[PDB]
Order: sequence, then structure tokens, then C-alpha cells
Amino acid sequence: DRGVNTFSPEGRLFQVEYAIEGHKLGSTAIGIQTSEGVCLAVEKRITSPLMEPSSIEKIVEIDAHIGCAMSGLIADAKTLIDKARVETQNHWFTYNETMTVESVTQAVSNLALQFGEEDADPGAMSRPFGVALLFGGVDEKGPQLFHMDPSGTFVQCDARAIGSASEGAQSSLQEVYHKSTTLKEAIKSSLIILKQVMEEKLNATNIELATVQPGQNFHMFTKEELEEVIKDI
Amino acid sequence: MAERGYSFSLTTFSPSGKLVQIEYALAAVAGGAPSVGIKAANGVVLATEKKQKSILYDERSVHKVEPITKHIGLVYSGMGPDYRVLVHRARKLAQQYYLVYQEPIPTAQLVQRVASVMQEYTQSGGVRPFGVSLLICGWNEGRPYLFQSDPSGAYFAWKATAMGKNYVNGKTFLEKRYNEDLELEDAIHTAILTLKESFEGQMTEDNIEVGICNEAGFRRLTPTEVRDYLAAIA
Amino acid sequence: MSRRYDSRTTIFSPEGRLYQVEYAMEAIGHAGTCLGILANDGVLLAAERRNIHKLLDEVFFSEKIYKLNEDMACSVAGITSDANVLTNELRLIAQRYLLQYQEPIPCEQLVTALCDIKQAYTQFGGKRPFGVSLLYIGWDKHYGFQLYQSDPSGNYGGWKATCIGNNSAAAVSMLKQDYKEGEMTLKSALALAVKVLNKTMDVSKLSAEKVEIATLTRENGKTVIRVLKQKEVEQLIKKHEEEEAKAER
Amino acid sequence: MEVDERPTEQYSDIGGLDKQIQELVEAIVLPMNHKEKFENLGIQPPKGVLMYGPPGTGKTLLARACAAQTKATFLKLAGPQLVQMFIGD
Amino acid sequence: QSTYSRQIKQVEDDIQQLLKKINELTGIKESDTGLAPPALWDLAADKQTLQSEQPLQVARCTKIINADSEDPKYIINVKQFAKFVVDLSDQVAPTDIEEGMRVGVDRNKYQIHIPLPPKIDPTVTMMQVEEKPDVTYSDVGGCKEQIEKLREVVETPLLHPERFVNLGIEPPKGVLLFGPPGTGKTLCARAVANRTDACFIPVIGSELVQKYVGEGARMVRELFEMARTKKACLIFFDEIDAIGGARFDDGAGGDNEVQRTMLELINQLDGFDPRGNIKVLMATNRPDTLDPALMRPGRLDRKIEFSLPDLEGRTHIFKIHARSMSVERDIRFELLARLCPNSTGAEIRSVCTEAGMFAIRARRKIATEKDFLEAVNKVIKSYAKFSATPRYMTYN
Amino acid sequence: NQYDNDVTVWSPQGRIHQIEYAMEAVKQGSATVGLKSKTHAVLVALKRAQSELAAHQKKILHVDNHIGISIAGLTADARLLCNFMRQECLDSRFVFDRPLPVSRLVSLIGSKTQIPTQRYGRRPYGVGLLIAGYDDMGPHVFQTCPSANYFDCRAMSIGARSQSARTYLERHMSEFMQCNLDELVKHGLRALRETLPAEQDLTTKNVSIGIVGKDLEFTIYDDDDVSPFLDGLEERPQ
Amino acid sequence: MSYDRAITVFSPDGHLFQVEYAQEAVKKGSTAVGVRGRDIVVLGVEKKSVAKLQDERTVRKICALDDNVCMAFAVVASVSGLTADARIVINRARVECQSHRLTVGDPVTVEYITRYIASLKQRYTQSNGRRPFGISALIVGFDFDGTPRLYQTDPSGTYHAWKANAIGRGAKSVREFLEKNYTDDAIETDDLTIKLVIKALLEVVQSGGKNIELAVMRRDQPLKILSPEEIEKYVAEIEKEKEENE
Repeated sequence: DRGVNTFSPEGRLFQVEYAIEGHKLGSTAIGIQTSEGVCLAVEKRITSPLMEPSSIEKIVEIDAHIGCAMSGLIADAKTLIDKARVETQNHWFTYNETMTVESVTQAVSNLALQFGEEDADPGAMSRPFGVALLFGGVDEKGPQLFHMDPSGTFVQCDARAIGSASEGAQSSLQEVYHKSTTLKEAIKSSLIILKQVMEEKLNATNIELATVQPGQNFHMFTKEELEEVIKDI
Repeated sequence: MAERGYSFSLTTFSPSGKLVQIEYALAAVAGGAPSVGIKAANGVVLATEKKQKSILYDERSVHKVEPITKHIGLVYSGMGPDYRVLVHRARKLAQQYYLVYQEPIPTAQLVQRVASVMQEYTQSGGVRPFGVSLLICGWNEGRPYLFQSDPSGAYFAWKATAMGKNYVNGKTFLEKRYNEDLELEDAIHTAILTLKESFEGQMTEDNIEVGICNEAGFRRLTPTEVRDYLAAIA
Repeated sequence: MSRRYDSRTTIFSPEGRLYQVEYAMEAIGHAGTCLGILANDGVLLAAERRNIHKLLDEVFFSEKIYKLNEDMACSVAGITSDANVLTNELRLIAQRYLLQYQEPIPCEQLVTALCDIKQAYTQFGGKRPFGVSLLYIGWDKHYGFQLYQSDPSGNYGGWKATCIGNNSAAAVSMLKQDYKEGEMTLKSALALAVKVLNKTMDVSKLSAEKVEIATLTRENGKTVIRVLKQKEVEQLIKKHEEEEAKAER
Repeated sequence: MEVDERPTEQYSDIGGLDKQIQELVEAIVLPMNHKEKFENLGIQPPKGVLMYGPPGTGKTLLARACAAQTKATFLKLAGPQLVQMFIGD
Repeated sequence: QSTYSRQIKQVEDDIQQLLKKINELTGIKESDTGLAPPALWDLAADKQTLQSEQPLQVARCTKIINADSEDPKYIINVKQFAKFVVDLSDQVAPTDIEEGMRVGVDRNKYQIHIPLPPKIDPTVTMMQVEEKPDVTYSDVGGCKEQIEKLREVVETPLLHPERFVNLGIEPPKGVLLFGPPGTGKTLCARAVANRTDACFIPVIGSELVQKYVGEGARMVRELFEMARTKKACLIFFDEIDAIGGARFDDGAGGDNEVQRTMLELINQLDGFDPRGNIKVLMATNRPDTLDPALMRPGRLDRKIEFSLPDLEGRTHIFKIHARSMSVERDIRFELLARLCPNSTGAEIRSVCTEAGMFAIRARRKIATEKDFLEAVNKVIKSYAKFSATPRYMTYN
Repeated sequence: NQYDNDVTVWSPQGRIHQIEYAMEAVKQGSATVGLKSKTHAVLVALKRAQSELAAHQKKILHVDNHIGISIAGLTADARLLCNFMRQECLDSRFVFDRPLPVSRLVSLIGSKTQIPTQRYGRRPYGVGLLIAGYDDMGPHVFQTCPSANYFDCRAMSIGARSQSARTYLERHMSEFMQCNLDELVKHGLRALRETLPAEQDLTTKNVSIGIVGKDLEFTIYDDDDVSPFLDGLEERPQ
Repeated sequence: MSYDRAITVFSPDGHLFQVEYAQEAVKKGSTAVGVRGRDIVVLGVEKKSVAKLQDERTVRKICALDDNVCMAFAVVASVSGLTADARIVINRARVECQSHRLTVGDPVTVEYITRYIASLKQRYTQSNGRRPFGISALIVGFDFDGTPRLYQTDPSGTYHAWKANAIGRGAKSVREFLEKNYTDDAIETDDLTIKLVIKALLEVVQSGGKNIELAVMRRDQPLKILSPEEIEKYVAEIEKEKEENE
């Protein structure tokens, strides 16, 4: 086909630069790291009032103590989560300790660029991934939020938002949040940017929030407990 | 280390009951060497153009008339390398039959199995099917038989057919002409006359090569003998 | 290069479907026709050989209809070349299932399994899908007498009278018109089979050399698959003369 | 195309690549005036010089500059100009 | 309505036929167009008929050749396309007859009666330059940094070359404009042209490439020369992916056409004489999709950045677009700006306008806050989606 | 175009265009300085972050407690080579039990990164590694490219306008072997600023430090554990 | 999985050419609506194309992936018939379903199938010879909790829980026609769900209940595919009803 080895004279891939535009049409995800937990926010994308928030999630379990909220292209997120889930469970038998939020993000980051037009294998691709994932979980070093992106780089962040506008959703988050603060203020800060960047506005079946504290397991929130977080936008 | 290159289909269906690239292969056998085959009904005789038109030919075993086994012989028209593999494969197939049955491979069967590789090479990318067509003889069922296997992999059943230069014209002349109930000696005489009609230029005995299949078994006629037949008839 | 061509074999086209799959159907149109008809106590296959030539020796008396098993039969509609490979795969599948099953191979079961291979190539492997639609006739206990039709597209169909190969639209209607659901018995059906072949050919005049007729009739304790000799078909060619009158009347 | 000098853009606009400057001044300017010497030695005066390299090196820079300074009879021809929309005119 | 439409159809047909006769017949009815003030002019007009200097034939001076033997020789091309050599004007200056200058020459004697205003030597170059409007900064969104560089590079050296001497460089021969489309680059470009008092000549790359290549070559050279006559000018080459596209020539494609036109432009950039204080401005998607061969970086100078509005960046454009417009609102400029995703400036500008069209729908005549809210939701979806080719397989 | 994306079209110099692009990829990536002594090896790398409410990504990666690597370029391409370097070093340690020389390890990496340059339709990687190691001979800083070509240097700097950093390094080349662990870092800091504009010097949170030896085990200093190694720098030597 | 070109190359649109082309390939497997009841979760398909010389089994868009999970397919388009390309997604889906029964022997979950399918499509992208997919499935089945499930998946790789969803001939359009028809009564009453499926199919197809074949699946009993003849009886009443909601 038309070049999939394509470098610019600056020295980056055109194809990677193309990958971001896909994320922008997709879903919106907020991850905030708190001292007192990690809270994860994600767009459910309502479009009927018949879609049940308790039965279906897009906050999903990597481990029983670790969560990941997805953004951008949905199909692409699933492939990264299934390899990451096994790596995590295999880690638990062997070490007998929960996997660092950083440890899982590094593994997925390998997949992002390895593409080429021909000589492709499962470890390689025909075009780079356009999803950014927010892996949030509590480990022995404390609550951490690590951020993985389409360029296949891992960075520690105490607040990252990626969605309809990646940089836009992160600039709203830069104004509100402060580094060290209470759980309710972090949960409030995640919802608040979310409705403004989106076309869609804040409801209790519009978005999905689940919170991981340290000393707790991953809990996906009940119908009532999802509605409690809505009162403070 | 590793090779790729060409692995997508190279062959596209044409509405004619055949693909484009195989149709072109059949022209290749036409520009191939003249080979004639007539079933005499008491053996089959097959005759082929010995030459590759350098006219230095010194054959003692390097023939294009080859015994595969006890009662199967092959003469071809078209490509040399493509043919050598079919001969090597044929012995392995004949023997494959010889192990199970304790008789070698009937004409029909040998054709089914050779035909499957020739098609294989079509559908697959990075390969091309043979440029060879076979005149296959055999004695099975208590009757001599002669089959034509084309470079496509299709088979056409023939009691007499001609290949090489003017093959098309060759088939119509045989379809009308073909004979049966022929003595062994006569079998050679008819076969040489048909070869005269396909093949141009000089014939002596280092220009044409003849092999016969009968009850005793397939063998390949000595250059002295061919000459005596050639002279005899008008 | 290889990166500057198109053939859209594994790649989907603007159509939403591959070129290679659609083209295979065109090749099938101008190649000899195969039909299978249902009778009350058997099933039969009748086919037009790919040989339009005036002289055949009959080295292989299966040049269209090959009997795979003692429980099954097939026809070829398309190119004889892709058939050769397929014929060899069929002698193994048909007998393997039977070793295990000890019951005459179900007509449906066979086709779906085969159709899976036809589709496998077009989707992956970078090979084109076989240029041959195979018409399977068989009998199993839990559907009864059957005819199933195979495509290069991986489409299967449960039929009682169908025809594939050349001028198929005409042919299926012509089999429906003469032969309704469950109407016609095995002998009278063999006649009907030749009558449609005479009309529909790539090149006219129906002869013993151009046709091969196969019967599945259940004999005393065994289901017997025979390909009829030229001699028997000839008695049906006169029967086919009688049949033309009979359809009309 | 008719003679009238084209300006100097000077050779003291490019420093370095000295060796290359010497080759251009010898090649182009000398056989033009000094044809007698090219004949004396025994050679024909060139049928031209091709200046090639990567863009921006000063391939054109030296030729135009040197030619004015020396005083020469300068024809201004441009390759794309010569091609026209009428066929083989 | 089938029976009702026939009645109406016949009645018009008859009335329409009758009209043809009336119109033709009436005419202007043997009147004179000139009226009363031209009567005195008729008498003049007759004197002129007798005279040999009238009528003049327009021509153009092609070339200056001296082998003088009367008064200076010039070869002109007559518009019957016979070349004739004429001589210095009967009383007018030799400094008015120049190469590429128009001249009026007698029809009966062929000598220069009077020279005329210059240029008519190309047919095509005259066609390629089009009308010029002015739009001002008010109308073009943003006071951003991206906006600021366009002015500094274009306005300052041409307006005052003094500043550019002080620094110790020449005013740019070349200038590069880059940034993806749908940002108001052309709009900004119009806006600096008025301030600078530097004439902008718009040019289209699509006219330059043509079936047979060579027309575009002569056109480009002639175009530089015209601009060179103008003092402190800009030749703005808009929408070019001919003089703007990839460097490559297939050698049986339309790519041949591109390569001749580019190649002359390189010759022009350096010049037959240099181009201090003359700017050519070129618009490309980004400088990496522009030639490394046509880009010979010293001459081109500064590359002026324009980039796709940011979320903050679009908050800024939207206040300008809104303020310029007459609108009655309750909701604020920032909210709606964050509401939009990162896409283009163009969707966000259309919101301001679409709210006015919803007002007519709503049965108001000016916008309101609810019209505004409605406009973001429809606009983001509409323009972005339902576009673009669904393939990027098997291209060069 | 498409003759520059082919890994089977070459220049008349005999250079494949795809290898040429692949070297530049390093150069757009952030500057890293790697130095050696005769007791230690120091990796100083320049960081980046997405936001002010974030900590910077370690560009120093942990392999073993005797060998350590620092990346400049694409992280995802980096991670495949990283999975390869960890696999070989650990192998060496189980089977041979020698605290692997740098010099053997880089040559094998050179083989792998060369494979896509020969493959049709596959792009070369475009990340630069300065691999710091300590074996029983002493420390070595080897630099491996996106091509096979690998360097044994006393000090090297790769990235933007990296030639300028080498000049500082060459003036203090001898000194490096005498100096201490603490100083080797400070001389690294002073090289790293030469690459960047003279309008800017380093700060505490854009410096990552990776220290290597077997007189010490491997350490990564992040954004605030950087400070003790950082003190002692000169603002833009020209 | 062997080719010599990439299967797709990326665009700055952020669409995959092959997944969108696949969506049309799955509307070849015609229109399918499924509604979730209290105890019977029902899906029905468009066209059986009856000529009484055929079998009804062979054209089915209803495929049994297990004996307690079943699905009907489509997505968007209007393009020509062909069961076959869709049938291929079923053949992968049926292994996927069956491997889970080996792992968890209770009636296998809908969620598992949908998730595996989204990831399965991305994976095919990566291999140069493998043809991607992009389909929607109406997954019907039961959990080990005995509660009804109707799930649906999309070419965008995303699966959602629903009380009624329809796919085919404009996915959003058949779905919206059901949104009107839905009331709170509908889902608990067993009788009411069946009528919803038949009104949606009756729109795009002429003379249904010969081109409407639907299956009910139950908490305790496996897949039952109803005869067409008993479905026609419903179609006649229900078509009276369909005009009323409009």
C-alpha cells in the first residue's frame, strides 16, 4: 500500500501523528491520583434510557485492586487490557504482591509503535494504536495513576485527562485540581471538566465513577452510590 | 534468513471457464515441441520431437520419452524443468500405488494427483503453474489408454491428440483420422506419419524420438528402428 | 514492487466485499452445468463434462461426477483444475466421518465443513477462493434424501432441485417447473435430468460422451452409488426425448 | 539571451570550498577569452561544465559572481523558459 | 393537481406567444443613442476620417534593437501578428517606449503616435491575477502569537526597510506562510495588506499547471517582472499544491506540469538581479511537504507559524467573531469554546453565525442564548463528519 | 514519496533513505550525556512532562543492578529493545555468572536493529541508547544507534546539536577517570546544557540521574531525589 | 495469514477503511431485532426467501453459538444478500462461546462474547493477511443468576446492556422505531416482547411470518426455533398494531 514506514524529515512517524485524531472522536476519560485513593471517571455514552449502568461498565478490572478507564477508539482498548490482565494475575501468584501502576503501563506501551507495512506479526502492527489508557490502582507504594498514551509512552501524573480534546480536558484539570487533597474534592474535580469538554452534560447514567482507596479492593459503585457522587459536580 | 515477495493472488477469473494466466500457459505448450499420441488399441504409442532445434542431438538416455514404470511412459510438450519434476513426482506416485496395490498407478489416477499440484501453483501467490502438458499412456483394465493433462490442470480425454506447433489444427486432424485395431509395427508407422504432419523440417532419427507401450511393457525404441518406420510410409 | 498493486483478495473493496469472490461466479457461468434432483427413494446427479470435444476415450469416467464414498456423490461446476484438488480432499473427509459415524454421511454436515475451507482462503492466506461450486448429493436418516449446493463464497444451501454451472437461473426454474416438492420418482427423475442438460450447455448437442449420470438409490441394506456407463445413459437420452412431451402435456 | 552582463553576487559570500572555486574560474572564464591557450596546449575549449551538488552550496553563486567581475559576454537562458505550450516550437 | 396544471399551462403559452411579436416590433424605433451633446463631436469626427494618424492600432514593443539610421528602431508585434519595425515617437519621449511597454502606432503609417500605459505582452498572466478586497483584524479571529508573527515578518520590512538595515539583513526576498487550513490565513493576509500599504496580488496554483507545459513557465516569469515594477509588493500564491506539493516527477503524469512551473520559480527567487524588499508569500500545509529544492532556506527567510486553534486558543477567536456580530446573549464565550472539541476554528466561528439563523427559525430577528446552545451541538457533528475519502491504501 | 518509503531503494552513495530518517529521530529526541570513570558510570538525561500536575517520566530505565540504560527517542520502540537487553543480560548472569561487559552486549543489539533496515516494508527503530555498564575491567559507556554502528567512548553526548557537548567533554576527558561519582554527574550537567539554547539552563525537575557501578547498586534519581547530585554546575560554558 | 501489502493504512480521519467496509459486509446478513423480556429473550431475522424447494435452516441469520447463547446479526447498509461473510464471524464466535463452556459450565455470559469479538477485530488489523471484521451482534443469553440478558456489540468495538435493540437497514433508525414502541409494561409481559420484534422486521420486509422466523430462549430450556407457521398468526394481528404506534 501507500507507505506505512513513513518518516518526516524532522524525525517522527506521520502515522503516529494521524493516530490522535481517532481519540478525539471517541470517549472521554479522567484519572486523578489522590493521597486517599484513585478515582476514575469515564463516559458511558447514553443514547437510550434503557442502557443499564450497573450491568455494563467501561471502568474495568485489571486486578481486584487496580482499575482502568478507557478513552478513544473502544476496540483498541480491549486488546491492551486482555494482555495486561493476564500479566497482572500471573504477577500476583509469583510475587504475592500487587502490581505497581507503573509496572502494568510499561508492558502495554511496547505495543503502540512497532508497525510496518510488511513483515507484520501479533507483536507488530499495520498501523499504530490511537488509544490512551488511564491505569489507576492502589499498590504498596501507595495510590498511583500512570498514564499511557498513543505514542506508547508511560508518565506519572497526579492528574490526567484525555478525551474529546486531550489537551483541552487536561487544561480544565490544570485550573481546578491541587496535588494533595481529599477524596471528595478529587471526585468532584474529575466530574467538572468532563461535562464542559463533551457535547453531553453530567448525569448519573451519563458517566461512570468508581473509586479505589488503598486498603480496599476495586469496587464498582452501586446505583445509589453512583447517584451520590452526582450531587457534587 | 527469510523471504517474502508476492503472496497475493496473481490469478483473476475470466468468464470462459478458465483463469487468464492459465490461458496464456496453453499458448506456451503450443510454441512447445511437437508431440503426437495415438492409441492403437493394442498398446499406446507416443512420439515426440527429439530436438530442441540446435540439430546436434546425441541421445542414449537423455530422452523426452521416459519410462516412469513398468507400463507408464510420458512424453510432453513445453517446459524442461517443469517436466523433470513431474517425472520425479510420477515415479513416487506410481510406486505409492505399487506399495498398496502391487500394481502401478492407473492413467486416471495419476492424472488426478499430478493435476492437483498444477492448480496449486495457480491459486497461490509467488508461484506460477506448469507450462507442461502430458501425453500419458498406460495399460489398465485390459485396455490401452491415453490421457491429456493440460498446463491448467484440466483434463481432456483423448484417443488421439497432438500438441506443439499447430496443436489446434492437430486435434481436428486426429479426431477425424484416429485408428484402432493396429498391429505393433503398424502402430509405429501411423504414429510417424502423424508426427510428419505436426512437426516441420527434417526427420532422421536424431530429430524424432518414439516410445511404445504394450503388453510386454513400456520401453523406448532404438534410434535405428525409428528410421525404418519413417521410410516405410507415405 | 507489490505495494502498488491491487487485486483486493484479503483486503475488502469499496463494495464491502472482495473482487476475487465475486469474479469466481463468472468463471462458473461458462463452464459445464451440474444438477441434482430429488426422488422418493433415491437422489441423482446429472452433469455436463468440461469436454466439448468430439472424441473422448473415457480414461477417467469421472470428469465431472466423482463418487467420493459409497454413501455420497459430487459434481463439479466450474474449472476442472480447482476440482482436482477438491476431489482429493473429499475422498478423505467423506470416509473419515464414516469410520467414526457408521451411518451414511449427512449431506448438510459435509458442505458446511467444506465451505469453511473455501472461505478460509479468501479471507486469509493470500490464495484465491476455488473456482468451483460442488453439488453434493447424499442421504442421512434425520433429513432424509438430500441435495446441498457449495459455493466459493462459503454459502451453502439446502435444496430439493437446483442447478449450478452454466445458465443457472433458467435451470433452477426449469427443474422447479417439471418437478415440484416430492413429485417424481427416481427413474422418471433421471430422464428430467438429461432434458435440462440438452437445453443448457456451453456448446449444443447432448451425447453420451458429453454427459455422465450418477444414481444414489438405496439397495437391499446398502446405499449404492454408481456412475452409469455410456450405454445406460444412452437409454436415458431416448427417455429424455419422451420426457420433453411429458413436461408439456 | 542577447549579451549584456548579469550582476556579481560575489564569491566572498561563500567561505571555504576553495578548491571548488578554482575549478569554476579556470573552466568557464579562461577558455572563453584565452582560446588561444587551450589550442596552444592542444585541447578543444569545453563544450561546458556541469555544477551539481545539494541545494544552497553556492553552485550558481560562484558562476554568476565570477563572470561579471572578469567582464564576459553573458547570455541569459533559462531551461523552463525554452519549453513552450506549442509542440516542438 | 394533474387536471389543474394543464389549464394554467395553456393560458401562459398563448400570452407568451403574443409577447414575441410585441417586443420585436416596438424596438427603439429609429432613435439615436447619442442625443444632443454629441452633435459638435460629429463634425470633428469627419475631420479625423480625412486624417491619416487616426485610427491608431494598438501594439506592443517586444524588443529594443539598434542599428539606428533614422531615429531609434523598435520591433513591435501587430495584432494581425505580423512583426514590423517602427521608429521613435513623432514628438513623445524615448523614455516612454520600453520593452514590454504598450504603444499606439498608426494604422496607415506604422510609426509610434503616442506610447500607451504598459503591459499587455502576456495574455495569461493578466488573467491569473484577480480582484482584491480588504478585511481588517477585527473581523479575523485572535490577537494571538500566531497572528502576531504574520505582521512582523510581512509589514515591518516592506513599510520601513530602515529597521531591517539596522539589524543588518535585507528585507526578505521570500516569506513562508504555513498552518493547516480553516484558520483564517487568507483573512489575516488581507488585513496586513491594508496596514502596510503593500499591494497584494492573489494567484491560484491550479491555473498555472495546464495540459502542455510551458505556458505556466512564461506566466511565472512575466508575473515576477510585473511585481518587480510595483514597489513594496507581495505576490501571494494561494491554494498551491503546484508550487506547493511534493518534489517528485513521475514522467508520464500531471507531475510534469508541476515541475516546470516550480523550476522557473526557483530561477525567479534568486533573480536575474536580486529581489531586496520584494516579497513572495507562499502558503503550504507545513514546510515539510514543500520542496527541499524550491526551499533554499537563506532566501525564504522566516517561516510564520499558524497552527490549529487550541481549546484556549479557540476561546480567544470566538470573542472576536461574537463581538463583531450583533448578538444578544446571556451565556459566555469561554463555556461554549470548551464545549467544542479540537478540530478546527471553523466549526466554532460557524456557531456565532448559526445562532443568528436559528433566530429566524425561532421567529425572532436577532439571536438569544438558547439559539447559541442549540448551535454548538449540531455544528460539531455536521461539518467534521460526512466528508473525507474512505481510503489511504495503494497511493503514491 | 513511495521510493523513499521503500526499504529496497537506495541513493547513489549507497545509503538507504530509511536508515537516514532513523538517525534523525534521535536528534529530535531530548539530549542525554553518558560518561565513565574507572569506578562508576553516570547517565544524565533530560526529562519532559505533560502538565504541572504531574511528575516527569524517568528516561533512565532499570535493567540490572550492575548495568543500566538511558533512552532518547521513541519510548514504544525503546521498550522492544529494552525487553531484548534485559533478556540477554539476565541470561548472562545465570549461565556465565560474569557481571556482563558492555562491549559484548551492544554488538548483539547492533544486529537486531540492523534487521528492519534489510527488510522490505519494515521501518528501522529510531531511539538512541547510552548503555552504562560495570564489569570487572571497569565501567564503559557504549552508545548504540538505530543502525549497528556502536561507539566505545569515555564520554558521549547524543541529541540536539550534540557535537558541542563533546567539546566540553574533550577538554575534561582525562579528568573523568580521576573524578568522583558526584563530580561525574556535575560534568554531565555542564555538557547537557550545550545542546539546548543558551537562553536556558537546567532545572531540578528536568534532570534525571542514573548511577551505575558494583561499588553501588543501580539508582534512579527522579525529580526531587536529583538534588544532591545536581549541586555544582556552571551556567552555559561557551 | 500471508499477504504482501498492509491490510489497512491509517488515515487522519480516525477510521478504519476495513472495519467500515466490513459493516456493509454484515448487512449482507440481513436485519435482526431482539428484545429482552422477563424470562424469554427473543430475537427475529428478516428474509427466509421461501420457494418451497429449499430448506429454511441453511439461510438462517439466527445462529446458535451454544445451547443457551444465541445471536442474530447485521449492522448498517442496504447492500445485497449473502449469509456467508457473517457466517464466518459466527464460526469464530461459536468456538469462542464453547471454549468458555469448558471454562465455566453454567450458561455462558454474553459479556464474554462481545468483549472477545471487539478485540478479535483489532487483532485481524495487525496481521497483513487477515481480513478484519466490523459487525453488530445481538447477543442473547442467560447468566448463572437466571436473569434475562440482551447485549449488543458494535463495529466501534463497544458493547452495551439494553432492554430492546435493533440492527439492520440503518442501525440507529430500527433502534429508534423500537424506542417509541417501548413502554415499561413491555419487558415484564412475555407476550409483548414478541410483538416488538415482529413490528420492526415487518417494516423492511414484505409479507413476513415467512420472512419472519424468531426464536425464543428460556432460563431453564435451550434454544427453541419456532416454526414459521405459528409466527405468521402473530404477524397478522401485530401489523394491525404496528400502524397504531405510528
